[PDB]
Amino acid sequence: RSTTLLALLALVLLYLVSGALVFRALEQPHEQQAQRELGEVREKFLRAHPCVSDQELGLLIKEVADALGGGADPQSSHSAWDLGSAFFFSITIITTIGYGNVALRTDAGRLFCIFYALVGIPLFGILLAGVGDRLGSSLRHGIGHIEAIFLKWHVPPELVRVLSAMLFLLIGCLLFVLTPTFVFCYMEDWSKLEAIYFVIVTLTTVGFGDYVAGADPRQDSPAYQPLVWFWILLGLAYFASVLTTIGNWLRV
Amino acid sequence: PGRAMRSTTLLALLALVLLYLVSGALVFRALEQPHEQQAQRELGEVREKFLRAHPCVSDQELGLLIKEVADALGGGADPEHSAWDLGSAFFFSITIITTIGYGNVALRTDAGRLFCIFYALVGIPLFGILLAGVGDRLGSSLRHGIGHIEAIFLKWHVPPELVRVLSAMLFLLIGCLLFVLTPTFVFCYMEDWSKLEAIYFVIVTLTTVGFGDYVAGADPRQDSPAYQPLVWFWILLGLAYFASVLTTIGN
Ligand SMILES: [K+]
Ligand SMILES: [K+]
Ligand SMILES: [K+]
Ligand SMILES: [K+]
Ligand SMILES: [K+]
Ligand SMILES: [K+]
Repeated sequence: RSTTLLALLALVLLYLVSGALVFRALEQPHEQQAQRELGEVREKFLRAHPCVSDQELGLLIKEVADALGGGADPQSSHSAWDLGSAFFFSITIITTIGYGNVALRTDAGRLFCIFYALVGIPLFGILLAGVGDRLGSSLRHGIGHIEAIFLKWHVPPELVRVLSAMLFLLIGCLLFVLTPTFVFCYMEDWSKLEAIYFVIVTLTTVGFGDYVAGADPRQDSPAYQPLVWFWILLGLAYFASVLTTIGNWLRV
Repeated sequence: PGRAMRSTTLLALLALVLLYLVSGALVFRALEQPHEQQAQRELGEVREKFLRAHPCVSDQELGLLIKEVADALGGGADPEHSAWDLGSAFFFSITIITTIGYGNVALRTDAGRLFCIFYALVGIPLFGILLAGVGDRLGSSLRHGIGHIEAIFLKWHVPPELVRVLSAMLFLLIGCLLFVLTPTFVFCYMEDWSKLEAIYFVIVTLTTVGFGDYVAGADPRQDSPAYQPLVWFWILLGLAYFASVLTTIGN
């Protein structure tokens, strides 16, 4: 369809512009303030210390950031490539989340990562779609036990459908969105919004990598990080099905 | 047209994926553990690199400097070009709907993070439908293509049935040339990346993994005509091509 295609494309283009302009209005003043803040501290350390060069001060500013990206001294002797984070990094590939919090450096690892991605993602894509309704229909199966008693006095079976369909969406969005946010606030000390901001960026596989729920499982997290990707696997599989079940319902 | 099949096939795949993620991790371990992180012991040794080269600065003064710049870098400081100009903000929007999400430029405003959530919840399905539109219209290009596969291609010692599997190889290749090999040769000469690093970028970009370690649109010089516009066009058309080919192969 020549008309329907361009009607959406132009709608997307205007949507891309409008999103950027709102993003510009929300982030530009915070950036300008931070740069002038760096502009102020740059002066006083050059003022108080004439022996320090204007460049030598800047080389430090780089070496502080350019080295510790990516590490901080405001993470006790943890390795960036232990069996856990490597297992995390592998999952970020096939899930296409790709946090990028840990960066590849070896060229040999980059080549293997390419072929790891080309084979892995379709392999996970089947499993994710596989478990999707495999878990989904298994959970809509349990809905039926309710619908039995939920069908007596003045109860229409036609409405029993929607009183379990939205409920299936409810407790699923409850178990896989509200619950992890309530957990991540009490495990990673993120704010109530920062947890929702993480889960949404995680489940949408945008994977900004600014927030990561599995940097390092303390020293007594019994299965926290294992529970993290377990939340990712079942969380993606569930919400992928929700994004498609609503996709066929939207075919109007 | 859906197979349940998972009563026994799922566990065969799930356990395969588990062993695949493990094998991928243990190989990733040996490939990156020797180089490892740059954390901690880099700030600590550049700290003493400063104390020795500059006597007039006390340890207490330098310590505050690091926290003063860390608070600055935690807002959008750039060591020696805005990070949220109309170009990069447009770039940042695309990274959302395309689910690539480099994260090279991070959200810091709490108000921006909320708006981004709804922008993702709505934007991705919107781009998701449009991407299908450049697969259905490309389907007409394929219907026009099936006329080509019957003629010429099977006249040699080449079977007509495998011609379907061999003529599509050319349609795959010329697109794999136009959207994979072509940008890599460009990015090596525009972003000065090595011959491998460009391929590392393209594959990660198109697969929407988006590690963000490499970005072919940080800032388009000052004389680049439409380089950055060419970049999302490479993505928007690049995502569209593989979207069609992977649905076309969906026989
Ligand atoms: K995807
Ligand atoms: K990403
Ligand atoms: K993705
Ligand atoms: K940063
Ligand atoms: K991603
Ligand atoms: K990322």
